[PDB]
Amino acid sequence: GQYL
Amino acid sequence: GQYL
Amino acid sequence: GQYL
Amino acid sequence: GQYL
Amino acid sequence: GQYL
Amino acid sequence: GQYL
Amino acid sequence: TTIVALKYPGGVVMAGDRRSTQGNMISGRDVRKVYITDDYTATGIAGTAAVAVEFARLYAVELEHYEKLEGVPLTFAGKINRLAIMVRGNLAAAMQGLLALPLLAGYDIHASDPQSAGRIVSFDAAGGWNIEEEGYQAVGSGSLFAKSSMKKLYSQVTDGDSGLRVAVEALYDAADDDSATGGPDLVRGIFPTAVIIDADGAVDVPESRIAELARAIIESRS
Amino acid sequence: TTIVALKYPGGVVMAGDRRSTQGNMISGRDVRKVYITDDYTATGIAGTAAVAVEFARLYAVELEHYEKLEGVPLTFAGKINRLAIMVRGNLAAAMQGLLALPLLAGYDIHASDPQSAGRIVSFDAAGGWNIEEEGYQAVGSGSLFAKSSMKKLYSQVTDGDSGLRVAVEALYDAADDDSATGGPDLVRGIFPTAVIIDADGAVDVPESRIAELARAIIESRS
Amino acid sequence: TTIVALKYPGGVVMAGDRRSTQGNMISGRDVRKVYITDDYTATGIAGTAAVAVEFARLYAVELEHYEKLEGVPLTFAGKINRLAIMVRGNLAAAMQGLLALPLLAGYDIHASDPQSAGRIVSFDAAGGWNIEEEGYQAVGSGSLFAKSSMKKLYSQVTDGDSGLRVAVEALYDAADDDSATGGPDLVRGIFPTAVIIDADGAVDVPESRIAELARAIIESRS
Amino acid sequence: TTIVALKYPGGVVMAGDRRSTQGNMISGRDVRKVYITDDYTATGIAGTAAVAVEFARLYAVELEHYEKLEGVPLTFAGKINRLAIMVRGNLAAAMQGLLALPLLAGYDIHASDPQSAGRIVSFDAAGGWNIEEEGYQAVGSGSLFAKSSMKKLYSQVTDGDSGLRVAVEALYDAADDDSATGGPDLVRGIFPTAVIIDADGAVDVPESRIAELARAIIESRS
Amino acid sequence: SPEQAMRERSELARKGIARAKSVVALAYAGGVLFVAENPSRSLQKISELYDRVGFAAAGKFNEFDNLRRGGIQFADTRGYAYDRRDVTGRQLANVYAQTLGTIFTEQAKPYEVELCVAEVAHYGETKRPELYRITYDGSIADEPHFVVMGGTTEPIANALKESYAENASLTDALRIAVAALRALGVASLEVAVLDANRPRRAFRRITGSALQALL
Amino acid sequence: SPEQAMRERSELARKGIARAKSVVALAYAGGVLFVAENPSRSLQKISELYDRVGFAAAGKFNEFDNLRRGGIQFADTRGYAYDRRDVTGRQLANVYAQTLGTIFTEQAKPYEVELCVAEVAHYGETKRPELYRITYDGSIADEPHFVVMGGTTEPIANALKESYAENASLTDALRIAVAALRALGVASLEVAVLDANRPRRAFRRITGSALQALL
Amino acid sequence: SPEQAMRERSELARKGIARAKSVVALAYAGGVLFVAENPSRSLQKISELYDRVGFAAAGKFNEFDNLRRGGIQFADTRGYAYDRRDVTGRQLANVYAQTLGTIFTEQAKPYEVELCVAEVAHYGETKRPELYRITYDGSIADEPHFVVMGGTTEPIANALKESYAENASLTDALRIAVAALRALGVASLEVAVLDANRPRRAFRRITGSALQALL
Amino acid sequence: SPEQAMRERSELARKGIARAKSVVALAYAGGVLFVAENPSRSLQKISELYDRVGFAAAGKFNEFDNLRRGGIQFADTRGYAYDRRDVTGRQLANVYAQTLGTIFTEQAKPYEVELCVAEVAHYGETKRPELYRITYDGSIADEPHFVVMGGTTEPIANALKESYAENASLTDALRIAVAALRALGVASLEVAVLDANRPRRAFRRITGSALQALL
Amino acid sequence: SPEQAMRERSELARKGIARAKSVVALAYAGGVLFVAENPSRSLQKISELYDRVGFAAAGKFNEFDNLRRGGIQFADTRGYAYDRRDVTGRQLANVYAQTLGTIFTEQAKPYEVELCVAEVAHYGETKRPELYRITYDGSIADEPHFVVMGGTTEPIANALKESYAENASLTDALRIAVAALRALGVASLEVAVLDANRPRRAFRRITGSALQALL
Repeated sequence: GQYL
Repeated sequence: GQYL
Repeated sequence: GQYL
Repeated sequence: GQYL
Repeated sequence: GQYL
Repeated sequence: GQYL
Repeated sequence: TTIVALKYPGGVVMAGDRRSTQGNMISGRDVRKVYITDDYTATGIAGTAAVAVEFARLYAVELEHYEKLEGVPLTFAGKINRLAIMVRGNLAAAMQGLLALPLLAGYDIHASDPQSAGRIVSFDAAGGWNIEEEGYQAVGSGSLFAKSSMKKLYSQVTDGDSGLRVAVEALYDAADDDSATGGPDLVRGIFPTAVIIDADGAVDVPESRIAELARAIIESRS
Repeated sequence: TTIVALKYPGGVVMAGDRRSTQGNMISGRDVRKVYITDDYTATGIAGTAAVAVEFARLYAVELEHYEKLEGVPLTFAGKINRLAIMVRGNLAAAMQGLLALPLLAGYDIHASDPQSAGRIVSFDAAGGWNIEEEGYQAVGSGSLFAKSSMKKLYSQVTDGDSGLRVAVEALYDAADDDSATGGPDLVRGIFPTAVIIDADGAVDVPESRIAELARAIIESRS
Repeated sequence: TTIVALKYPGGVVMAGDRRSTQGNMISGRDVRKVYITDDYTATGIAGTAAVAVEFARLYAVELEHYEKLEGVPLTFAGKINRLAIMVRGNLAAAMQGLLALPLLAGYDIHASDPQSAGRIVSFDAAGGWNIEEEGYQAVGSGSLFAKSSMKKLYSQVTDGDSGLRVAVEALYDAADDDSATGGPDLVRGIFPTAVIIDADGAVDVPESRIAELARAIIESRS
Repeated sequence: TTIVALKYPGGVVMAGDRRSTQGNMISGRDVRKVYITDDYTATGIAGTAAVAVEFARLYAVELEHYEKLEGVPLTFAGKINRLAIMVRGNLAAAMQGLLALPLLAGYDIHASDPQSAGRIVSFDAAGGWNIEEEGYQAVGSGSLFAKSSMKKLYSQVTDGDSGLRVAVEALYDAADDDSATGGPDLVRGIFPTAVIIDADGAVDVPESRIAELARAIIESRS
Repeated sequence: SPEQAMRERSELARKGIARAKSVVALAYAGGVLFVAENPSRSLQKISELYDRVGFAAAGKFNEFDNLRRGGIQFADTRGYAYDRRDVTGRQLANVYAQTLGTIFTEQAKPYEVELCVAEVAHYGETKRPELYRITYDGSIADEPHFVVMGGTTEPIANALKESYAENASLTDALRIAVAALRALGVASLEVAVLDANRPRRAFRRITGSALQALL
Repeated sequence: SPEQAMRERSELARKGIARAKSVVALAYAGGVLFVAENPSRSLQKISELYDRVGFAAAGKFNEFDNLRRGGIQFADTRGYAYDRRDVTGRQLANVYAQTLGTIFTEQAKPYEVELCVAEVAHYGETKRPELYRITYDGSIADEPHFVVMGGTTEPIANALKESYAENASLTDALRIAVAALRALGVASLEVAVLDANRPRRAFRRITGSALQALL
Repeated sequence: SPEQAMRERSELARKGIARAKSVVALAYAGGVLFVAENPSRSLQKISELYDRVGFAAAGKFNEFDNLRRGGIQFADTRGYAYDRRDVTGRQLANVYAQTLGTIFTEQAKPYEVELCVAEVAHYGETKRPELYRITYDGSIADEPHFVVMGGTTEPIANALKESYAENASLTDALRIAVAALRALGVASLEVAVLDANRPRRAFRRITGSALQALL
Repeated sequence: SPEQAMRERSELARKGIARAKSVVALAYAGGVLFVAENPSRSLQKISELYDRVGFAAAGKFNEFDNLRRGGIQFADTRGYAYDRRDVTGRQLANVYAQTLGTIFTEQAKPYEVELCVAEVAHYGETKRPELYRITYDGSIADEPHFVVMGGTTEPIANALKESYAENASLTDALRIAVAALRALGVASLEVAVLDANRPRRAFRRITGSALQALL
Repeated sequence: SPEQAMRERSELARKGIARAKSVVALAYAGGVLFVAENPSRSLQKISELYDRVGFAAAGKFNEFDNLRRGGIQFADTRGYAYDRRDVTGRQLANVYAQTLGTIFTEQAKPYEVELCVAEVAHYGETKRPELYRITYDGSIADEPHFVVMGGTTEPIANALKESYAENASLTDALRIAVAALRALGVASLEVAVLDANRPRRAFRRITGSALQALL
């Protein structure tokens, strides 16, 4: 999952 | 159990 | 434990 | 089991 | 940490 | 596995 | 029955009669149909008395529950919303004769001008609500005679006592015109219930003052 | 009641009266039936006023909900679709009696031609919709008289102000022809609500302009 | 309303009127009741206009959905089956007045003979379908008159243009016989819409050619 | 609409007309009400055309489904039971007007006598089935007239061709007696459809043989 | 390892089978004969599966009683659903194999039972009876002469293979069968028959004085 | 280790499939031919999926029988939903791949089976018939020449490759197939055909004196 | 160990938090400023929770997007049920705290997201804007001046502590915010405002050319 | 061990509440006085349970907040079902004890929190105000004089013990409570009262200017 | 440790993706261009998601096939619910990211796929194509120029990076794409285009003689  |  |  |  |  |  | 509500300069007044009948024969002569909803709110419901009492209880409970849930009372618009929700829910049962028409008044502590903080809100059968701008309103069987007299008597409204006298006069006239609405019971000492709402809050009118006003009106029309 | 909406070079205007009745008695006198749905759409609903208020609230809620969920407002076919969905949802209740007829106007920001961005969509009992091409439309009981008048009064539609005068004249004519629709009350200083939508968005009309336009039209009819 | 189809050598053409009414009152004058259902099929529905619109939208929806999901268009009979399924499912709505009866034409791209790849299938109230073998079909209120005239006029069918002319003639005749059907408007410049399907697909007819045909036919009738 | 079936020495044949109407208007002229249910069984259904087609498709689907699942075709009685189940499942639809009366004929391959292997079963409204021992059976509006004609002409039944002739004659007579049944249209060259079932299976009859037989019958009656 | 659990379950069911009486099914001139060494008069490891379809089971009693009841239910459901003749013991064997493999895989404890079914031709029709053997894991086996079941399979199996006589007489088949099983008295022994000569239902239990006379 | 767990599951599937008889599928001139060594006479491993779609699989009999029934019911439902011609073997092929990968992942006991799909063009249509080989872990193979199922597929695939003749005749393809699978008797072998020449139902079984005469 | 389990859960949450970009919100003169370094020109981590209620998040985009959508649904439900003005961001903060504690205790994998909740007074109404800082586990904090999210919090937090001036204009607040956040060019930045000077919808996004001019 | 698991659960709980603020409920002449260590402002550790029934908990916030909502809704339901006066604090104490024992038994991470409830006699009624101390495990204690919650309980509890005087005045009781709690500032503290002389609703929060003047 | 299992799942994911067939998507002058080196004439790793919304992914065919079908259903539902234009590929990318994160966190065997979606402006509309790459864990990234899926992404990625020319023609884009991808034959390659010049449906597959002519 993306953090940005 | 019963085998008969 | 409530014992009274 | 059975493979026939 | 939420103790208030 | 199937990869296309 | 007939239940009224006038906005005196400084708040609002709420009052209603004490008569309950089943057809032409009387069941109640001292029925309190005016319920102080909360600190700054008071309503009365016209129609089936049982349904009215049930609704008063339920709606006060709902407000109290929300208050404790949130630590803050609802907005007047929110209270109107919940009342209309209840009314529309009732609509189906009311279709079978279980009709109950509330009338809601309240003092808006969040108003810019404390002088015009009173809030009078009327409702239809469908549940649609309306805020009154004529400053007066009535519900019940004789509501027509009431609001008609209120039209002519609203000019004399200057103080809280002014609105009290006007309201009790209008209720008396409606009872004079409607059999289903009860007049002041001189022989029994029973008189319509009235409650006042202001910056201090909603408080009930002492019956002594009510009897004084009723005697004055009767003597004037004597 | 009767609620009207006509386009003009550079935008659209929506307007409606203030009268509410229950049969022949007058239940409402200052009813606001025009609501700014969003920055570029406003709707007016004819029929049961309660249902109209509920639909306006719910529809604005759905619009804002989708917008904030998606970070982008619905497209014109999208909001038409949702409104038709709601109307079809009322079909059972409309048959039951809980009947309401909306009317939607919108300014098309995505339109290639800025001048022709006004969008008027009419709706039937079945929930189906139509985009108006005559440049004008109305709903309500006296909507026939209004549409007949604006038929002959679309020859001078040239700007916002001309459309304002024409629409208020049509509302006056329908009121002259419909008892259920309220005329401009000089005695109470109450006048039909109107809203302007342009490239700058939907804006309420100040009461003063409506009042002076009504005065001019009445004097002309005098 | 009345909407017609007919096979011509090399393809099929689909056309319908533009009038929508409420009772004997006129509501719409430019109603598009023919919709290009896919590259090779188009349809028109007779009955409730709103129901027709939503059926068209929905059915094209399942067509596109199946196409994307399976990567292949449905066979003609499969589309017939799906359309029959949905119309049969609408029996409960149709009985209560929500009637909408479609008519589907399409170019069977898999036909052995290119010259006879057009297919006209009509639908009953029960949803039962029939592939038309007379080479022409119509739906709508005046469909009787249109089919009756087209019986005579089918002899003159030779190509796309002949089919165009005869179809618009039949529509004009039905309008001449049916009040509910709107004829061509030389005043408003509104004319019945037509779509042509062939080996190259379904294409809308430019309104210019429709107007030419209408003027020629009217002058012939003059 | 009327469908007949007759056993002949060595097999069975069943046939039906091609006319479909909506009341008194002629809705169809080439309706194939004959369906090869499987290799040694075929059926035709009288009543609602849509329901008939639906039942034909569903029953054939069920039969093929069982055949593939079990690798063995159902017994004739089993097919009777399944079709009766299907009929009884449509009792509510029939009571609201979705009537459909199927007639089942088939070649009992497991019969001891190959000559008497043909099997004809008639159904009632309740779904009850009966193996017809008179050697002929029919369904439809004009079914009574066909029954009467078959009573007279069954004496001449000796082979498949004789059965063909007598059956088409009976269909002609029923059409001559009942308006709802379509006669052999020499103008359009449309004729009732028939399928022959015997030891090799169920075989459709060529239209040329049908036309020649019909011409012979008409000339005889001339 | 899943294989560990599977194999341990396998020899578990196998050894449960081993500690069971011996039951035999054999096709003869008039159909199929069923013989079991059941001491209990109340208990019956043999029943009828359908009018021409018989039931033979051995192993844990209640388990194969459940199987018998479920199969009878399904068979009746199908016979009413389509037709009496539409029921074939092959279908029943397929159903039994499906449920048996199911429970063998998913159930925490399998069924240490073996199943056999015999189907006889309808009345008035000629066809060799068919014998289907279904073990705990659902392994279906078609044995065209006889089926043995339970306990020491090898000696009795060899005895029948060496001794098998086609179209054996009812009494002759009985005598050879009891000889094989001894590899006892009328009591403690269960005998039933599928009789192809029967009009509709072929099953019949030949027990007691009739069995004694046959012996 | 989930890696080792999945490796063990896959090897178990390989073991189960390998311990199965060989089934051969090939597209000849007149359609597609299926031959399966079948010692059983009641059990079938080659069935029809649809009018122009046939079934072939190897593995545990109950497993792929249930899979066959599911595929057949879905195909029937789809054909009823839209059309007889709207169904293609590719569709149910993807469906089978989906369900096989599904059961391989979620189910603790995998189905150690190997399935193939063959279909033919409709009557009066010219088209090279398409072959689809689907593995236990949803591994589909579109083999353009010949499909080999069960057991040591290597020698049979080799012999079939060395003797694959495209558009071979019925008898010639039969001879090639039998020679390859040998690398037996009229019995113990199951053979059926998807015949393009068939008007609607392309599938046809070959058995009895027919099969005898064709070999 | 449950203690070990809780420790590792907190550690994974906090490492997911640290391995994320930074966003800071501050209460300025016109309301609440939202300033973030978010190159994603299409994914937005700040949204209008309600007319005077805004949103910000730091963590996995899908996680807090789901939380944002759920909170928006609840907020709309509350507003329609009672009133627009009856809705307070404190309610939303409590709801999110409940949900986050729930997901932390029951879920196998919690959401490693930290959030900020900002609310502004109504139009024509004076009030200190309210900031609510809620953690992964449900710890809610009220920040009188500013809220700092993402990555290495200490440098930018200290810088703001030494650079924040109450009653900051849009320009002054944004200059201070970007100066602190450097502890980047106009592009790859995401910024929006809660403007109490808005009549109803306080939220507003400033982007592109106007944004560049403001820098 | 299950005993080991339970003792570690108890240790978890005691570390939680021990590492938390302190709140006190003290019965006095006018009713019961409530003082909480709340540096937060939006968060309210104290609330009203019913017209004469009060709420005071100590632990992680959202747990006792969710419990508070549940008790209040049940109290409202009970009052509507029968009557306002039928609501007794003992009812709520029993209900909370039941649900807390439930969650302690069932929940993997129990709500670590300690709660007390106070009830004051109806208006125009004399009765010794009732205090109930309920622990996380579910053990309820009735204290006749004062209740002290959370944190370093021993010093503050002892100090109040010397300093507690029955029927203390509002100002006297508040100053005594402040002295006991010091074992801080006018702010950061939650003050509310169950006031017996109130007609219906005994509860009242005393904060800010009123609290400042009283301090 | 849960970290062990999670990193094991990630390693399994990108090992499945590494041993997966490589597909690439390019935004060119006429819109978006897709190339997949698919030997299978039937299988399609690329599809149309909507009128101007395209599909492309690599990994296990059933996995991303299911994802494609669900996303197509969702897009259709959205279009019917509001409007055709209301379907934006950004929404679909968010939906795919959330569902893939769900699969990663809760579903036992995570999908070893990585997804792409492309969007062109409507017909008669000007806008750069929007490219979104979606990872197995659910991570979403936006590519301004090109996206590369499957196998060893580094060589072909660097090749396109060095050889990219923005606004390349259809022919030039396909030539450079195939040149980088080779790091093949006209067959075994599937290509499709999101043609913005299409009136309604931007998608268009290119196969056969045209595919030869361009290559």
